[PDB]
Amino acid sequence: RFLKVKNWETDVVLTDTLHLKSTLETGCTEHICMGSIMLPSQHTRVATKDQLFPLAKEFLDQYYSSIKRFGSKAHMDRLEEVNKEIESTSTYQLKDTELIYGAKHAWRNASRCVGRIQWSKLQVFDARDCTTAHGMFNYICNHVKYATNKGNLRSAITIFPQRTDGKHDFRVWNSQLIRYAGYKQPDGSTLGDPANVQFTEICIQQGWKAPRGRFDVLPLLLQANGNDPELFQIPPELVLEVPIRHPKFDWFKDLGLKWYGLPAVSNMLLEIGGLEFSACPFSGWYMGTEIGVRDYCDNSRYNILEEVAKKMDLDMRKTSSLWKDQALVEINIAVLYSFQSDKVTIVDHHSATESFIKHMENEYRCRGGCPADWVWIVPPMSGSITPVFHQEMLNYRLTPSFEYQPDPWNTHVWK
Amino acid sequence: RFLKVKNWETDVVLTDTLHLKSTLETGCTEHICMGSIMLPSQHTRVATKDQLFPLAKEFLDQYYSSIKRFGSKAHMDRLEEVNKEIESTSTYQLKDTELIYGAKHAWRNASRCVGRIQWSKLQVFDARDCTTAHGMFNYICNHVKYATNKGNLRSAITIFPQRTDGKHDFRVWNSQLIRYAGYKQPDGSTLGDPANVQFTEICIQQGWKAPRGRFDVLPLLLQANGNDPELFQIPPELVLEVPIRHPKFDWFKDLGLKWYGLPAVSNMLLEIGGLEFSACPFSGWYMGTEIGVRDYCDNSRYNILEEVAKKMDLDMRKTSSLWKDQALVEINIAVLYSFQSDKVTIVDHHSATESFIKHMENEYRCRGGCPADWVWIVPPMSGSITPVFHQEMLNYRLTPSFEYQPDPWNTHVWK
Ligand code: HEM
Ligand code: HEM
Ligand SMILES: CCN(CC)CCc1cc(F)c(F)c(CCc2cc(C)cc(N)n2)c1
Ligand SMILES: CCN(CC)CCc1cc(F)c(F)c(CCc2cc(C)cc(N)n2)c1
Ligand SMILES: C[C@H](O)[C@H](O)[C@H]1CNc2nc(N)[nH]c(=O)c2N1
Ligand SMILES: C[C@H](O)[C@H](O)[C@H]1CNc2nc(N)[nH]c(=O)c2N1
Ligand SMILES: [Zn+2]
Repeated sequence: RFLKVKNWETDVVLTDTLHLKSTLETGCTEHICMGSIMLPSQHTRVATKDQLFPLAKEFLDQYYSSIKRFGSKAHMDRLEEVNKEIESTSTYQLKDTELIYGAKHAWRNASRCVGRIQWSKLQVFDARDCTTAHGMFNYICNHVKYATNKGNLRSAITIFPQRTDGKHDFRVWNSQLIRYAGYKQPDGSTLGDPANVQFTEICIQQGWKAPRGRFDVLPLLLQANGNDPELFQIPPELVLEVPIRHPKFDWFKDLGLKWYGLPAVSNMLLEIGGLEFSACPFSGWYMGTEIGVRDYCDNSRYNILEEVAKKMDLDMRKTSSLWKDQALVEINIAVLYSFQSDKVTIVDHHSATESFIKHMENEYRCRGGCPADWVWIVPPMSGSITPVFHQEMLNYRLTPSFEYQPDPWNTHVWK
Repeated sequence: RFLKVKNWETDVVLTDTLHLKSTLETGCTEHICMGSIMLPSQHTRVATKDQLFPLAKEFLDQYYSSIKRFGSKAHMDRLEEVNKEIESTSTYQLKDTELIYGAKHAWRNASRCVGRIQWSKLQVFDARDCTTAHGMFNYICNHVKYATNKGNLRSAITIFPQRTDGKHDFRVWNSQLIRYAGYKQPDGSTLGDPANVQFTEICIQQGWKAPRGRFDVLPLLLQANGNDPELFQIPPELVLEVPIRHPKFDWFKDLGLKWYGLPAVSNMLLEIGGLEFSACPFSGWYMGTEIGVRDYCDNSRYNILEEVAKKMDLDMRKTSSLWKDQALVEINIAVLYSFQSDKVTIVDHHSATESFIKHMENEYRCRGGCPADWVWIVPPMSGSITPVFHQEMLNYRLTPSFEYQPDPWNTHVWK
């Protein structure tokens, strides 16, 4: 069917036909909806040569039918040229223009990303000539320097060689290029980021010397062509950081918090015409709530609601005092204000969710729809005073796409 | 399959097998997830006699297999007794114990209700001997008096005669028993509740004399046995109200807000063993955010973020000042504090979402699962500092159930 989605704050109706092009599967059925399962066994991704040419043809048909040359001579010859090469090698190689298109549309198709209004402004760095972890480190550094741009952040992706057999894989073992370390204490508590305690100790295992503090930047663990991964330290001058202060409470500086400017995810898989790129770090800029709500106030992360409430003079005895809510707002005003006063790109959840509604309108117009995961798009605070709360959204999977993949340390043949 | 749901704040895993009993359909498919569509064409509900006995048998099998007498003599005789009566009349009549069971389990099965830990403490008022709108008014008044209990609120449902042919329907035209009126102005703005502007003018149409103010309690519009609906005014002494003040800001009293104590939905349909009860008003007590976030701060409702921010001395020029967020927290501390100081039952979104996680555990233990709609369960503010944000939830439809139904004024043969 050609389904309708409604906004209940403005009564706007849009018609989705793009879902007819949808290919992958959701995890839902007619009798169960799994839209709140985090890592369904569909959002995660070994493929053979028979299955490859339909996926190449499907992709190539979209590419040429977008540069305004569907079915022309250049299209049919590339169709045959790729057919021939999949016959010869049981794989094939994207042109540079095809790689840039595919990467931009994987982002365009990321239903859980609220930032996609920017999808066509993506800088693609082709690292498919990389062969060693040192080369990887070099490519990653250049990506971090470019994307940061002195705090005037620029979105970018670096794409390492595609998977071939499976035992020869390029992988970044870090989940993000820039992350703070987590250390478990002699008693039991946690210094730094509890999320990374396991990875912090893998770096310790392979040889890292930990400054065992709070906001210690982890080294990169880089695996090239299936070889064992090697440690490298991002030059500190390349890691831009923002000390968090408040435009009111002067005790807020004493909290001694700070965060890094560059959100750069490095553990996911990029799929383009049936080709799988197992190392493809991509970066943008932060929405404020990622740091102030999730990073700082998740119970299993930094978990600072306690201390901010104390210093705010809050009624912490009762739950219905909303002391947690009240400290959460101040923390997020602070993250935003610090980044802005330092000229580091950041977006608040009101501006970002408005832009995504604007983006949704454009997509239903010039595309017939916009796949969207409400569970992930609505921000983790103040949900219903943002316009995405009230927007019905259809979730479906289109390719090119970003997918989850198993962690390398559970699947790698070592020693 | 026998699926697993995970909590990512505590790493707890539960196994859902109850979804195998699921019967209805979600709206989702393998290729699209519609978990954010508000009123899917499945959550809404004319049935014949052939389809009726499977639904009666299915229901009767659950009922007897719960009072610890599955398949016994009393079960098989009621099975045959209902079979005989569906042969004779092409419908049938629930026993009183069956009605109480069915109603309690419709609530138990309401995947969008965060309050269900209380599902077994429901007071069921049998109004199936009702025949006139005056009788309806009398039954409703008694329900409002009982459920309110001097501010010590008690959950309750009143069940009017079941649908028979379709043209003879009991209906409450109000969407809730107690609602404030909405009036459009001579210029264009809105006094009172903008949500009810249409219904407020239907009461005006049928003869209501509007005190054209803010918090005017609407009359009841009651339709009995398919006849045209008639207006009745709930005695003011039965409508308990809470003036909203703040435990800090003394200008907050000057805002002149108040709300009613009793949330009582009256426009939905109760399905029990294939029988449809088109009038079945049910009431509980409020979660604070329903009033303070949605009722007061929705753009298309009372929309008070402006005035509270002004009186709070807020930087309203910029969006990233989070002045909206900051005023939203104060408004909700105020709703909670007013209700509590007046001894009117209310629950904060932290206590309620903790109880639902507790409830989910009980259901997976003694039931094999708990159908749950994440999109509706996560509260509309401070989502991720409540434990339901981090809880994966399977949504599926079980019967007995509450369903949506068309508004009566679009389907009724008038004059
Ligand atoms: C340019 C500014 C950007 C902003 C403000 C932004 C914002 C966000 C946010 C808030 C999330 C939710 C993440 C979470 O809560 O953990 C997200 C998810 C995501 N973003 Fe964007 N993002 C941006 C750029 C990008 C870029 C450049 C890419 C890829 C080239 C990308 C791809 C994704 C993907 C694949 C996900 C979710 C993965 C999944 O769970 O399936 N984003 N983004
Ligand atoms: C006892 C205290 C109760 C609390 C605290 C509570 C809380 C809630 C809340 C917050 C919602 C979301 C509504 C919205 O956001 O508009 C909800 C929905 C709902 N509640 Fe409960 N509720 C309670 C009692 C009941 C009772 C007694 C019934 C029926 C007998 C019931 C049935 C439902 C249904 C059917 C829905 C959602 C309908 C739908 O959208 O499909 N609730 N409840
Ligand atoms: C493991 C699953 N979760 C943790 C439970 C994290 C997954 C995840 C997957 C993404 F693609 C993703 F972008 C993020 C947020 C980081 C980010 C990146 C960019 C480019 C911009 C931005 N603004 N933010 C988190
Ligand atoms: C028309 C769809 N929406 C508006 C878009 C409203 C539907 C709806 C359907 C319910 F069953 C429902 F309970 C509510 C909240 C009112 C309520 C009732 C009770 C018993 C307890 C409580 N705490 N709250 C709203
Ligand atoms: C259980 C639930 O799916 C999980 O907590 C999700 C909910 N929505 C989210 N949304 C975003 N943007 N990021 C997240 O990490 C999550 N977590
Ligand atoms: C579009 C979206 O489905 C709609 O705004 C829903 C979202 N979740 C909700 N959740 C609750 N509890 N109440 C609501 O009215 C809504 N509205
Ligand atoms: Zn679904």
